[PDB]
Amino acid sequence: KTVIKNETGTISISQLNKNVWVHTELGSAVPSNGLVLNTSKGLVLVDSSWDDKLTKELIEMVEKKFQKRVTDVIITHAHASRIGGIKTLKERGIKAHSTALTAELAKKNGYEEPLGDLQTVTNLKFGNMKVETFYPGKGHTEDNIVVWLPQYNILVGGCLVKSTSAKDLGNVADAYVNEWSTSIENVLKRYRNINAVVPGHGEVGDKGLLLHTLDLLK
Ligand SMILES: [Zn+2]
Ligand SMILES: [Zn+2]
Repeated sequence: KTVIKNETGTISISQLNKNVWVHTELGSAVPSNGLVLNTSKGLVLVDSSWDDKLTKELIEMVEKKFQKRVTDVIITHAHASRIGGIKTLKERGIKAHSTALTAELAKKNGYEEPLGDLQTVTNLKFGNMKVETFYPGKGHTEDNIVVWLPQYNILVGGCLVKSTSAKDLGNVADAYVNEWSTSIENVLKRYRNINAVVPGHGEVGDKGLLLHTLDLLK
């Protein structure tokens, strides 16, 4: 349960295992989760943060702690909490992976564009760490993807998946509340044995988070 914070408390990292940490940052207090993957080829993040200021501080914190460079980031949809640090990634030579749809939504909303290199299912490998990206369909947004670590049976649900303490769906202005249930069932069908589920906001849980989200959709 190792947790490491910055001075202000606005950024922390919590270890899930030897090589996998959750990163959490507070936007102004509104927390957002992503992952830090400690691989033999460098650090890989799932999602950046709310803005360039937090993204820079997050990168500098993990580079110092883990003593390697952030080389890659997976952006799970085109909202500020996920893509807000894209300028920083691009100017530092950090590869920002996304689906084609996320990239064009980024451009549409005036953000710099991530790579658009992810397909519906993409299998990546960073050093010895295997990473699968999966587009399950529309939900929280039209473009939301989930990230699976097959060596750990860890799912990063992103904002597609609500934490136990969430009592509503959050901001639904860009959401597809009919499709969202089917998209969650697609995740449950694909990943039948889940060890941990990381929601976009709130505490890490298990498969029960996906069932909770279905309940919130009723
Ligand atoms: Zn969002
Ligand atoms: Zn969210």
